[PDB]
Amino acid sequence: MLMPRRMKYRKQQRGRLKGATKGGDYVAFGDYGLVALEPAWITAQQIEAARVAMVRHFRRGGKIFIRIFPDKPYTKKPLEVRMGKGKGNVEGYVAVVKPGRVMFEVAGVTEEQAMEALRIAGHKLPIKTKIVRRDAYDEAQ
Amino acid sequence: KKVVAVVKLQLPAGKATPAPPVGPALGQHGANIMEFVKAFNAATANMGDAIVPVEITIYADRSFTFVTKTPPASYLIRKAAGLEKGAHKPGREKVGRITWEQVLEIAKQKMPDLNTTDLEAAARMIAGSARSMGVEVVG
Amino acid sequence: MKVRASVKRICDKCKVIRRHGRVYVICENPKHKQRQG
Amino acid sequence: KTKADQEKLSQALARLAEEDPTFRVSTHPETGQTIISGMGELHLEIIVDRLKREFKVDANVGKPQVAYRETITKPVDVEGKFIRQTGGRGQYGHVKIKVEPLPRGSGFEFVNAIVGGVIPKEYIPAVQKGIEEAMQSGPLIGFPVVDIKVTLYDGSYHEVDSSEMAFKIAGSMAIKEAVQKGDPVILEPIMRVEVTTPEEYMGDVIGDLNARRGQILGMEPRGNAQVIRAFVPLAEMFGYATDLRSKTQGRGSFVMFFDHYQEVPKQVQEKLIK
RNA sequence: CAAGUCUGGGCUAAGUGGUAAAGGAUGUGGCGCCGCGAAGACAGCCAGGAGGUUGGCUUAGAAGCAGCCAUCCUUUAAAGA
Repeated sequence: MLMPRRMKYRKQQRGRLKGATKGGDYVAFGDYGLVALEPAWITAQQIEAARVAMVRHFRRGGKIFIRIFPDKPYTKKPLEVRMGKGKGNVEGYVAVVKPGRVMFEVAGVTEEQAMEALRIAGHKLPIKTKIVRRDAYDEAQ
Repeated sequence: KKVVAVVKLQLPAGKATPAPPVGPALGQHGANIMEFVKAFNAATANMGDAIVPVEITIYADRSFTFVTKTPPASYLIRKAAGLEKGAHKPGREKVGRITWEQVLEIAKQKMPDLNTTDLEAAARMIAGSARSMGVEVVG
Repeated sequence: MKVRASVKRICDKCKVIRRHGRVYVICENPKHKQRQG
Repeated sequence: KTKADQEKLSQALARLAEEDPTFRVSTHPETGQTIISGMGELHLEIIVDRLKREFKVDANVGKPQVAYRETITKPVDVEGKFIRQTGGRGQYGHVKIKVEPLPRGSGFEFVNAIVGGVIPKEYIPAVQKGIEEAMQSGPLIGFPVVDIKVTLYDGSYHEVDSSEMAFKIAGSMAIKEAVQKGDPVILEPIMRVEVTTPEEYMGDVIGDLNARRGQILGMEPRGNAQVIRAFVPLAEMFGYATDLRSKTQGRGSFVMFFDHYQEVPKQVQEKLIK
């Protein structure tokens, strides 16, 4: 799992997921990448579950680059409780993902293998995904 | 009164006991299973070991026949390098070796078996069997 | 592998048929005999 | 069943063993249960009718048990203390040992590793009868903890407090913990088998044997037949008669002999903790 | 149920229309780029489909065909360790 070690605020507000990405919409590291097609909230577990299966799939493989990072506390009031009384405690964390965002990317591996691993990752995620290569990701400084 | 044959056994050098696969498969041969450990180990008393392929053919009169080839291409190549085993992983690991001539000497040993009638080709089949067991060829 | 919601090709000898508005998938191993549903 | 029927059964064989010496009755000398030697399913079966009916005994019919053994992986060394100074028979015993696993089929070995004699002469036999004792009930389930070497390489004592017996405990304490500590491992019985079979049925023969936790060792043919040698676990070995004669329509025969003991695949570790 | 069963061009064959997702599919139209092209291509027929060599390691045994590597030679019109 992954998560902030410290934090100014234990809880923060919802907010809303829009288009664009702000950044990380390009390669820059490995050789192949996986990108978000719909915006969403990936939970750590969601991520983790992949990153596992990612590695799993290709015994003795390259380096796997998780380009995203959760940091939005997930709130939730307990079960069987009415409204009010303050906010809700944390549940987990999630990373606000938006389309065009390069979520993960592998480096050093046969295409046959990259095209596979990434494929499976997409299955542990909630959102539809694309695999991009490396053409014009040249200069995005 | 069994049926006929072009039996393609593969018996090593010396070990000629009626025990299978020389019993079931030469049980329809009438095969003098003992007129081998003498007529064999006579010719291969030279060599010593190394398997020696053999084709014992039966007929109806219930007699046998058999011609033998050469010892594995991989044989002469183990002793010509202080080897026994290949190199487990051919290629990356050399354990011993054979020169441009030592290979051209073994193609002589098995040239009346392969197919080509040179050495420029024949030798190649041995230099090929080099990396088959990770035994780089000296040049 | 008969009825399902994800019918695919489980080995080269398989073939994605579609008789009758229904995508069937047939092979030599009666195990791969599918059909989407 | 209840000890009541344990009697009807006695007579059962007491007359059935005269009326048919083609069996043999044996009370497993290590663990009550009695084995009923038969010569084929049907055989034991039809006895189960008569012996249960014409004798109205109604007992149990499951299967033989397996002579397991306990032991350990990593070697350990712990303190064996005992001391109880209140006022007199002080009861004072204390030793430290060297436990080290030994190859599966090593046996039992102690080590009198004491220098000048911080551990008196007269007290060792009892320190061993102690250790030797405790090896009885395994740490896991309770079976002969075997295949280890023990080393007594220290231990003090008391002038007036120690006792022959006090050490038997101390020592039976140091052992009762070395085993617990060095991660126990459930050893089990392996057999030697040789099916005599026409290489006709062979094909499945070996398969069958493979999917029985067993691992082959060879098949140097005989006559029209062919013999197969290999090891297997008694648990995954039962009722082999009507299993072999199956894959062979009767043309199949086997033998069996004991050999060694060997660890269980962990999957079989937690299996046995029942 | 008042006013075009109006006109030109295109699609859809489930009544989709006539309310649902991941995930599936030689659905059906339509664009694209890029290879082979009659010294004979695609399907196609009958053919041959080899010898070193059961490559070497490993294994009970692996011989093209568990699995690690390795993938050269060969006689050729061509046949893969």
